Amino acid sequence: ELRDKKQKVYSLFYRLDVVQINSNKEYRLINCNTSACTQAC
Amino acid sequence: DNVWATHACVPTDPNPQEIHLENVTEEFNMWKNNMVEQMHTDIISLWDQSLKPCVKLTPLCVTLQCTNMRGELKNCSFNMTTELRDKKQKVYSLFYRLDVVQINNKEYRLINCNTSACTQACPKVSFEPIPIHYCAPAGFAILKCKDKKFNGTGPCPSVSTVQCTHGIKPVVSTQLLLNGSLAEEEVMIRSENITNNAKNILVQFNTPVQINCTRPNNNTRKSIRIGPGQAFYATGDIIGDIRQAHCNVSKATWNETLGKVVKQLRKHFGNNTIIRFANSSGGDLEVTTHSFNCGGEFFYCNTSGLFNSTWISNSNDSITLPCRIKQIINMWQRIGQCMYAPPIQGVIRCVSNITGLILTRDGGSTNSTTETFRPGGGDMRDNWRSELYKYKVVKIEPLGVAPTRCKRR
Amino acid sequence: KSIRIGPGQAFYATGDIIGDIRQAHCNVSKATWNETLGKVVKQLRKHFGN
Amino acid sequence: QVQLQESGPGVVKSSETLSLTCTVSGGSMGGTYWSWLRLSPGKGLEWIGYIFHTGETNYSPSLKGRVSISVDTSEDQFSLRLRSVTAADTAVYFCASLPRGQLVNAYFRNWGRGSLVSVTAASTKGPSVFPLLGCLVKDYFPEPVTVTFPAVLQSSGLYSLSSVV
Amino acid sequence: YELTQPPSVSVSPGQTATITCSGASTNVCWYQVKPGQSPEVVIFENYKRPSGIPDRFSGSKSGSTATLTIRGTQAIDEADYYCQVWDSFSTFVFGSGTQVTVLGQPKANPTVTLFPPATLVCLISDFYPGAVTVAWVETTTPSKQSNNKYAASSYLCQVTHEGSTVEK
Ligand SMILES: *[C@@H]1O[C@H](CO)[C@@H](O[C@@H]2O[C@H](CO)[C@@H](O[C@@H]3O[C@H](CO)[C@@H](O)[C@H](O)[C@@H]3O)[C@H](O)[C@H]2NC(C)=O)[C@H](O)[C@H]1NC(C)=O
Ligand SMILES: *[C@@H]1O[C@H](CO)[C@@H](O[C@@H]2O[C@H](CO)[C@@H](O[C@@H]3O[C@H](CO)[C@@H](O)[C@H](O)[C@@H]3O)[C@H](O)[C@H]2NC(C)=O)[C@H](O)[C@H]1NC(C)=O
Ligand SMILES: *[C@@H]1O[C@H](CO)[C@@H](O[C@@H]2O[C@H](CO)[C@@H](O)[C@H](O)[C@H]2NC(C)=O)[C@H](O)[C@H]1NC(C)=O
Ligand SMILES: *[C@@H]1O[C@H](CO)[C@@H](O[C@@H]2O[C@H](CO)[C@@H](O)[C@H](O)[C@H]2NC(C)=O)[C@H](O)[C@H]1NC(C)=O
Ligand SMILES: *[C@@H]1O[C@H](CO)[C@@H](O[C@@H]2O[C@H](CO)[C@@H](O)[C@H](O)[C@H]2NC(C)=O)[C@H](O)[C@H]1NC(C)=O
Ligand SMILES: *[C@@H]1O[C@H](CO)[C@@H](O[C@@H]2O[C@H](CO)[C@@H](O)[C@H](O)[C@H]2NC(C)=O)[C@H](O)[C@H]1NC(C)=O
Ligand SMILES: *[C@@H]1O[C@H](CO)[C@@H](O[C@@H]2O[C@H](CO)[C@@H](O)[C@H](O)[C@H]2NC(C)=O)[C@H](O)[C@H]1NC(C)=O
Ligand SMILES: *[C@@H]1O[C@H](CO)[C@@H](O[C@@H]2O[C@H](CO)[C@@H](O)[C@H](O)[C@H]2NC(C)=O)[C@H](O)[C@H]1NC(C)=O
Ligand SMILES: *[C@@H]1O[C@H](CO)[C@@H](O[C@@H]2O[C@H](CO)[C@@H](O)[C@H](O)[C@H]2NC(C)=O)[C@H](O)[C@H]1NC(C)=O
Ligand SMILES: *[C@@H]1O[C@H](CO)[C@@H](O[C@@H]2O[C@H](CO)[C@@H](O)[C@H](O)[C@H]2NC(C)=O)[C@H](O)[C@H]1NC(C)=O
Ligand SMILES: *[C@@H]1O[C@H](CO)[C@@H](O[C@@H]2O[C@H](CO)[C@@H](O)[C@H](O)[C@H]2NC(C)=O)[C@H](O)[C@H]1NC(C)=O
Ligand SMILES: *[C@@H]1O[C@H](CO)[C@@H](O[C@@H]2O[C@H](CO)[C@@H](O)[C@H](O)[C@H]2NC(C)=O)[C@H](O)[C@H]1NC(C)=O
Ligand SMILES: *[C@@H]1O[C@H](CO)[C@@H](O[C@@H]2O[C@H](CO)[C@@H](O)[C@H](O)[C@H]2NC(C)=O)[C@H](O)[C@H]1NC(C)=O
Ligand SMILES: *[C@@H]1O[C@H](CO)[C@@H](O[C@@H]2O[C@H](CO)[C@@H](O)[C@H](O)[C@H]2NC(C)=O)[C@H](O)[C@H]1NC(C)=O
Ligand SMILES: *[C@@H]1O[C@H](CO)[C@@H](O)[C@H](O)[C@H]1NC(C)=O
Ligand SMILES: *[C@@H]1O[C@H](CO)[C@@H](O)[C@H](O)[C@H]1NC(C)=O
Ligand SMILES: *[C@@H]1O[C@H](CO)[C@@H](O)[C@H](O)[C@H]1NC(C)=O
Ligand SMILES: *[C@@H]1O[C@H](CO)[C@@H](O)[C@H](O)[C@H]1NC(C)=O
Ligand SMILES: *[C@@H]1O[C@H](CO)[C@@H](O)[C@H](O)[C@H]1NC(C)=O
Ligand SMILES: *[C@@H]1O[C@H](CO)[C@@H](O)[C@H](O)[C@H]1NC(C)=O
Repeated sequence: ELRDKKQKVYSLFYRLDVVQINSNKEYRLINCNTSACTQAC
Repeated sequence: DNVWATHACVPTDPNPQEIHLENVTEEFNMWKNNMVEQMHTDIISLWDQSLKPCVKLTPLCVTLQCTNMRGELKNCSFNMTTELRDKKQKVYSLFYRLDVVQINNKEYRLINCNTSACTQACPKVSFEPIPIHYCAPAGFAILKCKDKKFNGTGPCPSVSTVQCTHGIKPVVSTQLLLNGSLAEEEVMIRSENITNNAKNILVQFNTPVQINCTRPNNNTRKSIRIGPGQAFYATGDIIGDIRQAHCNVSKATWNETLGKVVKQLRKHFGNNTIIRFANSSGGDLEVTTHSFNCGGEFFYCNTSGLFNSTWISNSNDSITLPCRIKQIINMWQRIGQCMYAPPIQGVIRCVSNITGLILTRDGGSTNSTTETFRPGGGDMRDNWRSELYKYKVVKIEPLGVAPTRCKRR
Repeated sequence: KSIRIGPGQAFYATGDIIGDIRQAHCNVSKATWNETLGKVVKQLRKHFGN
Repeated sequence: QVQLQESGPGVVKSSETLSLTCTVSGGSMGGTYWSWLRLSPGKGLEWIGYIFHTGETNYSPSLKGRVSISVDTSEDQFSLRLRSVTAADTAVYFCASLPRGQLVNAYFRNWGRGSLVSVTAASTKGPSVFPLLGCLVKDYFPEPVTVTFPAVLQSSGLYSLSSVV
Repeated sequence: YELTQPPSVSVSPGQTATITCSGASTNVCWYQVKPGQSPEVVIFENYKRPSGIPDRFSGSKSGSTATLTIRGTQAIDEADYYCQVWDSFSTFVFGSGTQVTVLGQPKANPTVTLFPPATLVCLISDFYPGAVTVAWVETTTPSKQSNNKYAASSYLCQVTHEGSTVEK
């Protein structure tokens, strides 16, 4: 909420929505090069 | 014939037409007309479309390092962006205590920064109310009542039609009706149900009471420029001393104005009741204090010396009301929409007519020898119901059948 | 879970799963499907060659 | 219709922060004072404070300085935080509603079921049995132990019971 | 600022009961609580009644005292009653609380038993009026037994009862 602070959070994403970019591995959301998603209420 | 659009509204005729309908008695009801419910929607619609080209103050929800009448003003320093997206600046401002909340000392944020980002009011559009006339479409009519003893409900025998209504100023206020129409003969008490104590009471005066204000702080406004073409008008240093805002009501008029109010209130509650007044019992700041807009700044005045009297049935002193100033304004009680008011340079003075009250009775007994009346407010539909009380919209049904001793060949 | 991504904006994320993780499946009855496919293939043989 | 539901921990250590959360279901968060109350067995019913949707709060002067109430209109939720709780701050905590307007004749509506908390110094101790005829348990923590008179909460925070035959 | 109520009111079934408050300057509203149940209003002004509340409850205010009368008390509404008055500084002021109980079974005398140890213990049992006082410390709130009676215990004796005293 305050734009000078950050938070480290975690979530559980499905495999079909997550693509690599290359202990753990770096990934990204699938539409990070096409558009931006609108979350349904 | 500003935030109140005079462009969209068509020009009216220079002279109106008013036909006096003789032998006509029509039943009115001020509490269930659909001319105030459309008006409230139009006030909201023409309010929130003038804040559409204005700047959105979303980069300003930051951590504010804040230091110190007394304790009202806080000196807050904070980071801020620049027109160039690579650089940053460190700025300061003077905020109020009613606008900031502690993060958990010397650690503050704005009060709205969990709910929404406020939209700063544009510094060129004005907040002055202008008269707007509500004209009827084709095939319809507006029937003004012209009785001088009308109490809102019931039959009016002096019905006259009109082209358009008179000039109704959208003045928003609480506990007092500033800049309104005056009664002609006597002080009028209007309520939906007198016996029920859950109904607000509208008191209309026949003479006005003048109120004058000061904001004695010589404020300086500086433009902290956020990005490309976007600015944030903060509060700079205050030149001279710092004194609280106040505004005054003359004692010799408010006394015997309350006398006329008590004399007209004893006609519904009995000839021997002791009429009392108390200051407030609300919980919100907009309900407890007399909230209005003087000169561009939103004042919340503590009207406790006005409503402090008892009345039992048998020359230059003034009452000073201290007021508080707030900048983050949630006006129409919509969840998630605020507005930041920029500061105004110099000294701001009211001059206004108190033309009514919104009272509320405390019940308790079926046979009471005393009555307590406290100021109300809250909903803004009772502000414009004191002006659209004589009007009524009707449709014309011009098709009739009648018996006559004649037949078609 | 709710993650505040700004003023009044929340992102609803999937948290922990209570219990075991199993596949989501789609049951379709077998005899009813065989009868319905028979009703389909009768009129398909009518329209396409007997 | 609007229903209110409390949620929070049941055991809070002394000199800590007690956090509760009331979630509403149905209705809207506007035009309502959301209030917090508690029902202590020693001092009766009490009022802690309310909060409006804008952010304006109102706390009780007895609990002023160590209380904080906040809202969340995006999730239809509000929460209470009490600081530096002692052993006398145990009660049943309710969340309620008040209509916006004059509070001279206003009464609390939309009560919750009540969440019971207890502030004790949790020193876990085994029971000590003394014969008397009957038996006595001197000090133990926590409730319960089977053996039947009910337990006694002492001033040191340890329970005690007795049995006769 | 204090609001004073009687600590207990005990009546027979079929008999009316009265609860008085004092020190009230504005309108008083009455709440009824139950053990393990949420509070509810029964008289939300000096005389008014909300929907769903039966007509056995009636209140009236005279001067600074507001009274609540229950007409024909039953085995139901054996409960604690509080009052509420709005005030300027503290927004809501509550009363001390009045316990209304009914006598659906006749009075029985308690049985005390003392045990030498250094802990001295007195056990009290089998008494229907639960208001008992112990003199010689920690004492219990008298809870209900399985046979619809009350028991209590003391730790470290004489006990005082309604018209009686037993010293051991
Ligand atoms: C309506 O008027 C009444 C008085 O006619 C106002 O009540 C007064 O409120 C002030 C501040 O809120 C109280 O002062 C405080 O009192 C105690 C003294 O023990 C102390 O905690 C503080 O130092 C402070 O001085 C004052 O006692 C109280 N007066 C009474 C008789 O209760 C009331 O605020 C007004 N209501 C409004 C403007 O809505
Ligand atoms: C009730 O009506 C009166 C009279 O119209 C209002 O007072 C007026 O307030 C406006 C606020 O914008 C003043 O305009 C400003 O005044 C000075 C001098 O020109 C300057 O700062 C600006 O250029 C601007 O014109 C106006 O002068 C003032 N009228 C008088 C006679 O002093 C009053 O505000 C109304 N009350 C409410 C609650 O709306
Ligand atoms: C956005 O990025 C995705 C992920 O890399 C691209 O999808 C792949 O595109 C390549 C192009 O050579 C294909 O070979 C793959 O089959 C695609 N899918 C996957 C799952 O790797 C996508 O084309 C990109 N979109 C753009 C550049 O517009
Ligand atoms: C508010 O605080 C700022 C600092 O954040 C004050 O500005 C300083 O004022 C002193 C005294 O006049 C000057 O010597 C400094 O040069 C100022 N610093 C900057 C960065 O401008 C400011 O005066 C305070 N305002 C008050 C107390 O009204
Ligand atoms: C404006 O930004 C500056 C630059 O980051 C802040 O100064 C630093 O603040 C951090 C906060 O964690 C301190 O640890 C540093 O010691 C500060 N100085 C430097 C040189 O890095 C400054 O606090 C910001 N102003 C605010 C928040 O009012
Ligand atoms: C406050 O009330 C006074 C008294 O009614 C108003 O002064 C009158 O204004 C009208 C405007 O049409 C004139 O026709 C009258 O001659 C005025 N009367 C007097 C005695 O001066 C005054 O305009 C009101 N002020 C506001 C801001 O509405
Ligand atoms: C407004 O005035 C009318 C007309 O006097 C009142 O209407 C009367 O209401 C009473 C209510 O019991 C009826 O019995 C009468 O028949 C009505 N008519 C007349 C001609 O008396 C109305 O109550 C008034 N409203 C107020 C004072 O709020
Ligand atoms: C105006 O309010 C009074 C007071 O509440 C109403 O009179 C009550 O009416 C109800 C039924 O609606 C009766 O049960 C009460 O006994 C009445 N109380 C009294 C003191 O007479 C009255 O009905 C309201 N007026 C209208 C037109 O609805
Ligand atoms: C409201 O009235 C008060 C007095 O009741 C006015 O305060 C006086 O203002 C003058 C002019 O600056 C000073 O010389 C006096 O010393 C002040 N009196 C006191 C007791 O402080 C005030 O200006 C009035 N406000 C208005 C007219 O807006
Ligand atoms: C508020 O402060 C400003 C700045 O000091 C004042 O503006 C001065 O006004 C005088 C008198 O008209 C002029 O001679 C000066 O040139 C102005 N500027 C400066 C920099 O001194 C302004 O008058 C003050 N406001 C009030 C109401 O006194
Ligand atoms: C509000 O302000 C007006 C002026 O704006 C005051 O009217 C002045 O009153 C004094 C004292 O009677 C007269 O000498 C002036 O001639 C009046 N001026 C004007 C322009 O009429 C009025 O008294 C103030 N009202 C208050 C303080 O209640
Ligand atoms: C509104 O004004 C009244 C009186 O004008 C204030 O009441 C005074 O409050 C102060 C606060 O320190 C007390 O010391 C006084 O004893 C009170 N006066 C009386 C006559 O009771 C009232 O607090 C103001 N309301 C606010 C600030 O919300
Ligand atoms: C996803 O990974 C996170 C860490 O990135 C896991 O969170 C940790 O879970 C362990 C379980 O033993 C806890 O001990 C840690 O305290 C947790 N850390 C944090 C920061 O919360 C999380 O459980 C994983 N989710 C799964 C496996 O569903
Ligand atoms: C899909 O689910 C429904 C509801 O659970 C199943 O319907 C039940 O069928 C059994 C026999 O297989 C009956 O005894 C139950 O009474 C039915 N339930 C109800 C609520 O009517 C249905 O069989 C399932 N479909 C499948 C497995 O293909
Ligand atoms: C400084 O600011 C604090 C903020 O809590 C305030 O209480 C105090 O009155 C101010 N002044 C002094 C001299 O400490
Ligand atoms: C509101 O902001 C405060 C101050 O930073 C913060 O403690 C609180 O958690 C916020 N509320 C929500 C619901 O995020
Ligand atoms: C109340 O007093 C006025 C005073 O003029 C009088 O006209 C009226 O008749 C009185 N009403 C009653 C019911 O006595
Ligand atoms: C009315 O005002 C006076 C003077 O401001 C004050 O002393 C008095 O207490 C007030 N009356 C009441 C009933 O509070
Ligand atoms: C997870 O695994 C353990 C060990 O297999 C099992 O006993 C336990 O029940 C599982 N947890 C849940 C929540 O099902
Ligand atoms: C298709 O074959 C079936 C075999 O039973 C026969 O009854 C039917 O007449 C045939 N239809 C045509 C159009 O030849």
